[PDB]
Amino acid sequence: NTGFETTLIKGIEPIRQFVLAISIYHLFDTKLFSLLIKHEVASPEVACNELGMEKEKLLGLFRYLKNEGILLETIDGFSLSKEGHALAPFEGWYVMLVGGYATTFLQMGERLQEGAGWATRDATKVGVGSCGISHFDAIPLTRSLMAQAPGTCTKLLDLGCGNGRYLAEFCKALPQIQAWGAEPDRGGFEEAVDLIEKEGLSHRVHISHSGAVEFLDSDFDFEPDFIVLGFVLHEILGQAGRPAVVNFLKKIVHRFPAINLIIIEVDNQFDNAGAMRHGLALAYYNPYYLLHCFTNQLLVQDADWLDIFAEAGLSLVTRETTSDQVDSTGLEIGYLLRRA
Amino acid sequence: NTGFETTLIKGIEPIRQFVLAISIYHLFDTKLFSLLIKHEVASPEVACNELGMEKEKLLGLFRYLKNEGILLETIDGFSLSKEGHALAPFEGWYVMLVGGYATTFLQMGERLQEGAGWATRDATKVGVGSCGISHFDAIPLTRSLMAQAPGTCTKLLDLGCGNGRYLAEFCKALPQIQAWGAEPDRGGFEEAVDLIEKEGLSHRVHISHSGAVEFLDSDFDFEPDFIVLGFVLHEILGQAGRPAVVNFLKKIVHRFPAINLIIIEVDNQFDNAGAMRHGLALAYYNPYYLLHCFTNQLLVQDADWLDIFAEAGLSLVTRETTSDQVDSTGLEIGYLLRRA
Ligand SMILES: NC(N)=NCCCC(=O)C(=O)O
Ligand SMILES: NC(N)=NCCCC(=O)C(=O)O
Ligand SMILES: [Mg+2]
Ligand SMILES: [Mg+2]
Ligand SMILES: [Mg+2]
Ligand SMILES: [Mg+2]
Ligand code: NA
Ligand code: NA
Ligand code: NA
Ligand code: NA
Ligand code: NA
Ligand code: NA
Repeated sequence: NTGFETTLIKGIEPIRQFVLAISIYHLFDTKLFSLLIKHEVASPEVACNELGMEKEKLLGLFRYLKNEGILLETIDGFSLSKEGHALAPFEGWYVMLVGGYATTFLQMGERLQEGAGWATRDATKVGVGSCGISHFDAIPLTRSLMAQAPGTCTKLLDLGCGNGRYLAEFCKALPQIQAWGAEPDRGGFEEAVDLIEKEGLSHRVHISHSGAVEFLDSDFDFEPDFIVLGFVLHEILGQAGRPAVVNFLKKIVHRFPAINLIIIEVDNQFDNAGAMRHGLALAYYNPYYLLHCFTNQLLVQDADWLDIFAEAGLSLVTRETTSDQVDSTGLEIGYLLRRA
Repeated sequence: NTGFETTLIKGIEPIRQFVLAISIYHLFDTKLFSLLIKHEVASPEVACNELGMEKEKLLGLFRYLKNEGILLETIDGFSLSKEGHALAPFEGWYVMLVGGYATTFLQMGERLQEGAGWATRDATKVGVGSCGISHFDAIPLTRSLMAQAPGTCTKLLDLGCGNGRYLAEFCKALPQIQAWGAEPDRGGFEEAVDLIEKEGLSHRVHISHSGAVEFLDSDFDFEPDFIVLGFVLHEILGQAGRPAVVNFLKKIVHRFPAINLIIIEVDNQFDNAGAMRHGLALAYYNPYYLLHCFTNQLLVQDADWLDIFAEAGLSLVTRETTSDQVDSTGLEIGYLLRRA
């Protein structure tokens, strides 16, 4: 086995990073990251008393993270290194892809078998995580499209709202807005009620435990002038089919003829060689397309969505992609539509 | 968010590799890797018929692996690239750390809480995976120590045998040996019975579904002259304590006074700054030490093991580390012992 060790260190580099990604996810999810930001330096004993943890297990996680350069160790205790501090904006990606979809990727081997069904996910962490990401890409994109509409937003409806971050950010920036969010996952719904309460927006924002299609079939007198469907239609498309998506969009404009619809979707370019060599396409969109083949969701192309909108009796006001400072792939597309 | 995308691509690089490590694990575990070696080129339809898989899910995994350069796509179908072919020797590491311990690392957040207990593992994949690794490190080390003993091996006992690879390799190379293996995990035990049958060694090798301590307490007339305890004592140490390890070793030499013991253990240097900067220490030993803090296992230092052996009434014939061509960390140590 001459020279085997050097080949082994490169050969298992994905395993080294696999354990690191899980450990970074727990550092955020358990509140240890925010505790280390607050305390600056914290001994295992102090962190255990504050979060109700066991010393020997916490010291093991801290020693592991110190060896990887995420933490520093002084006589007073452990602290986040400069590299560890720099992880702070990316929390949403770890919570969504590790917390939400680790079980989904681990189920791929068994779900490949004929008739084994769709892989499950932790929809609470998917909702919380994707909402954390939307602060950088989907919320600024929704704002740009809202500004180009022929009317001002007063009553906003967000279906598939996750933990309610889109509504929290839009309501703080636009104090006149009255909003209603709906989230089908119970864990995500409870996170949304808590985030709205924490931000002091319960008097202006209501949250319902409901799916997008059943919300439109339910009875209510609220008359929204804007509806946000952020990464919701591809779930309906996979679960119920294309005629169900067309009928869902027809029901929105039948019930609310003057509404403005803002739809955000990911253009499926999984088999586009050039698009998949972009650094962000390889880091995020390649595993995103993979998880969509194993779950009851279906991503389609930009032209396929425009065809669906035409069939549902909608007219396109404009369409845009995200800022090239956060995501320059051109794969995240936002559409502003009205009744034709 | 000026320049955010470039920071994001580096910030979520551990997530990109996390999904890749899981996908590489399934490529081996589902038999798709061996199918691609055998066929050279295979369309999704051919691979689905042979392994009983669904076309749309398999095409998704193949497109994902093509974008990462693990597979090539021609008009005839998909094939392993040169980089994909080069993964073949490392199967055991993926099966052990991803198949065996992915759930363990994912449970860290919940198991950190006071009184939450030890993290579980898939002991079948741990056994199968570690046995695949032993072909490179622990089996050649056991051979070197066996050659330095004052007697020849005729009757071998392997406690914690996994899928039985140590016994299969030693029996093929030394046709006079009669061997007995014991594995406590039922899945691993069934894999061992099948591997022994597949190799044509059932007439010379027996396998029992049993733990190491309960095997020595059970009744049998087999008189081994060699006993291999490969990464077994640190499980007993964590589960039952130091006096139980000492009593277990005393019972081996009380029952078999002329036996030769070959013990393989990992030296705990988790807090040794210099040792942890070795490329293999960071890739393998850093997550190995972390998983030992969350499971009912305890790794100790080389000197701590020598103290245990002296207390149990044992004399050290010699001790060695692995070949520097496969593992030059000096952390894997093999001990050859006899009754004092
Ligand atoms: N951040 C981007 N691009 N959107 C992803 C939203 C979540 C999603 O679609 C899923 O988890 O299925
Ligand atoms: N390959 C090496 N170094 N041995 C590890 C054996 C497995 C093990 O100890 C565990 O999974 O707990
Ligand atoms: Mg949404
Ligand atoms: Mg989706
Ligand atoms: Mg063993
Ligand atoms: Mg062990
Ligand atoms: Na959940
Ligand atoms: Na990728
Ligand atoms: Na799907
Ligand atoms: Na198992
Ligand atoms: Na590491
Ligand atoms: Na332990």
